[PDB]
Amino acid sequence: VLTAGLNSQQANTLHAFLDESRSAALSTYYIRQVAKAAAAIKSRDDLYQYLLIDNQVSAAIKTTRIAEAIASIQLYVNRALENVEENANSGVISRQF
Amino acid sequence: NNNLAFGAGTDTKTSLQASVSFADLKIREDYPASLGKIRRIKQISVTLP
Amino acid sequence: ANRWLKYVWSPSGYIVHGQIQNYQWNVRPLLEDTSWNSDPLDSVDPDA
Amino acid sequence: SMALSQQNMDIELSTLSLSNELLLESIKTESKLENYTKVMEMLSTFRPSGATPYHDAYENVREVIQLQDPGLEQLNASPAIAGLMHQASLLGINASISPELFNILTEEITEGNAEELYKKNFGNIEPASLAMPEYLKRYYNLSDEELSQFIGKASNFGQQEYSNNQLITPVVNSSDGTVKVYRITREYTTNAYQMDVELFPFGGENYRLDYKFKNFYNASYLSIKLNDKRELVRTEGAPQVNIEYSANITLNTADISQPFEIGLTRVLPSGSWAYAAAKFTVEEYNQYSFLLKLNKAIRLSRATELSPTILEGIVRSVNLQLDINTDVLGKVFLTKYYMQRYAIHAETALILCNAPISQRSYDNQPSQFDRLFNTPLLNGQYFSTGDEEIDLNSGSTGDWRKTILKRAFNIDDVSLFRLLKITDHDNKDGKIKNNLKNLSNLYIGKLLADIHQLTIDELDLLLIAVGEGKTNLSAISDKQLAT
Amino acid sequence: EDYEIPSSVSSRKDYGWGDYYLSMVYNGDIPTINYKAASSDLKIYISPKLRIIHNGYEGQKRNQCNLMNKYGKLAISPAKVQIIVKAGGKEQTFTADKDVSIQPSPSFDEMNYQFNALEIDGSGLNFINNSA
Amino acid sequence: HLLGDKPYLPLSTTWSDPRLDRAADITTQTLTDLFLPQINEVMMNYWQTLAQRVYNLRHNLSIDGQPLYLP
Repeated sequence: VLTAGLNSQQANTLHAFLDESRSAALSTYYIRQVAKAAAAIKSRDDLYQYLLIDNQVSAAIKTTRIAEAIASIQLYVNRALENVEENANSGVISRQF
Repeated sequence: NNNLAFGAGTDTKTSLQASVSFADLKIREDYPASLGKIRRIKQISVTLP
Repeated sequence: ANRWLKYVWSPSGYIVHGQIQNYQWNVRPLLEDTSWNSDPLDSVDPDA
Repeated sequence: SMALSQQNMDIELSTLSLSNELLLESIKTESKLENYTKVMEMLSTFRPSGATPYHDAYENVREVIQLQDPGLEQLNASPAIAGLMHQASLLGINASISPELFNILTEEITEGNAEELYKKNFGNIEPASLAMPEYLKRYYNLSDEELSQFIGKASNFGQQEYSNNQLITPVVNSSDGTVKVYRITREYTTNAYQMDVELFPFGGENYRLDYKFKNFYNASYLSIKLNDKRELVRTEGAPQVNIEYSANITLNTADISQPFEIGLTRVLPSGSWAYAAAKFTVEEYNQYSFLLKLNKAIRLSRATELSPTILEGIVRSVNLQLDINTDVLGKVFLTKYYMQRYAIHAETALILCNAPISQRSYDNQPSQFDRLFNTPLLNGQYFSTGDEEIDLNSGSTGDWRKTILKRAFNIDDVSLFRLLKITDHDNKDGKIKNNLKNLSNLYIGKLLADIHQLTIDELDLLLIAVGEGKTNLSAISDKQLAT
Repeated sequence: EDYEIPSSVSSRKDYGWGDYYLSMVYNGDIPTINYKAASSDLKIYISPKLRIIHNGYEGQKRNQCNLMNKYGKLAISPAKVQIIVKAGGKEQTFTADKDVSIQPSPSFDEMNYQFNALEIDGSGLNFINNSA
Repeated sequence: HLLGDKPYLPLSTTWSDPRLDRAADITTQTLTDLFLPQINEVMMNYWQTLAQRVYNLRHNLSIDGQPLYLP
């Protein structure tokens, strides 16, 4: 009810605030309660590296669902190629792509 | 380093000196740090109304 | 540049004769002696 | 499963919101919840085990109502509605305290439940790791520098607590950065009734050895000794009754890991002596490493944006030390209200909560008392010790301390006298009673004059106009003062 | 040589109860598995959780535990808490007092010895039709 | 990742104000070492540097902190 009374110019600052606060909260929960042990996530920085998405960005950054699907994959690939990831498949890495 | 005084030379005792510390002008603070750290004087001109 | 640094140090380790090694430092004197000297060398050359 | 539709390409979304969708789905999936609404209302809202029990609806309300510039003054502007809510609701909005955090803060810490509450507020985290700064900065998302402010979680930093014949306090390793909790036990063995003793750590093996007399003996000197052999404290002359004395001594693990006694020998001019002693032991205990009190200090500080350097004074000055409850929060919320409502210092806001101006100095800063009365050290100092009953009437005189009082309240003698009447309308006499209570109340009448455009004479004209005439600050409750 | 080794295992092949049936090893897990392969070498890292429960044998023995556990406090010697690993033809033994950084508080409901990483020599691992 | 956590480096506030003849404590053929080291900002700057670079990516700024509006 209260949210409903805002101008879009204000709703936008509301969202920026809520989105940044919420993510910190959800991120922390994830790390402590639902993250898997095998992925040794200790902080939000690792959470980024695992889920391939940055949860510490400001709300000012805009994107698209596809732009995030690309990028999140590119990160995955880059870490595979740089041997950050432990065991990428030998027959896949050699592919021309 | 921000004062007025007469000189203490041998031919400057009757000269009037004024001084200013660059550190107290706070020039650096006029622009954000992110623009660069090396901030050096190019030229100085003097106006004496 | 990466490859050449690995001749001195590889955080991921090295393989020798197919064996997985237990060290990162490939320069014997850097691998050995993992403590700081308590007494610095009294010199002017940082290389000494 | 993402569709390659046009709408996933040409619609700009914020980042974070996409991340929140991902985490909410992962979170909803775990624990099998029906919707994101459950993830938020149940799981995130009531999960104290982690950095925070995040309440989304609370923040949704709080942020928008704060976007509404009045800061809830618009509700106060309309008493018929403001009066439908406990003042706490309004205060609980101006401070970032969600209902779950409120309940956490308001529950009192019961030592018999130190483990029981630990398991409520923390998951299965052994204190062994929880207690380390490496873990703490992570658990709480604090700067490692802030962890140094969160030090001394004891009843005091100076004269600490004692109960059931012991002391429970943290001791800091100054170069390691770690802190461990120790229990110092004190049993009486000799004539403690003539003279007492207390031992407080201040670093590892570093102790403040305090003593006190109940009965005067004409000692030529006093010698306090470890196991009656190693001198710890040397005091010359006959020591006095009801005077607290102290010294910094060293007691190593060889001296403190086993039970030991500290002798208190009052050596007379004759070869005889009178003595008192207590048996002490100092041990490190996992049994006390719960620091639930810290969990609160951290959460409260971030909800209030009151760094420990201001906050400890706020909570310790208004209630029993080593705990937090509803009453404490009341003062915290009220302090913030005034700080938020007027362009004033947080200490000013505390005083307006019917708090005294403290004589204690700390953290490389002057005591509150000194800030008001000795900063203007007019060739001597004012002490509020009941002695300097300076004549403060209009046509009155005194030494520089009178001048200090004039200066302290920035008013002349006529107004200074009136200000005494403002505090106490029965104090029509020619004096200051010279204690913190009335000085603090003089300061309050002045503060009411600083927060509103009033002169001292006007403070009374208004009270009369309102019907608050002849209010004694010397007898005003904090509730009445806020009112 | 691509090696497909799961990154986590939580299933059992076998299990059992203690001598007096007043306890058993709790159905625990190997929450993390990592590895490095090389021509003619292999290292597998097992980072197990050994959970002990004072769960007695079903029947009067479980009931004795229920009382043993509810009416007192824990005993278990961490030096003898251990994991035995056999890769093909080679064996290694690890203990909780060496390979666990924090020992669990004594209790009877559950103790969990969380191991850091056991380094396993996989060069002795014998494959049949590429299965080992 | 390579740097790991920034270390905590507490500063000492203790000094004995020793006399010079005593201060001249030497080696041959309550700290043992009367004087203390400084922080080594060159190394500390690696965290400060990365922190800013990351900050900028997170806040949509360019390499020097300037705003940018990329498509």
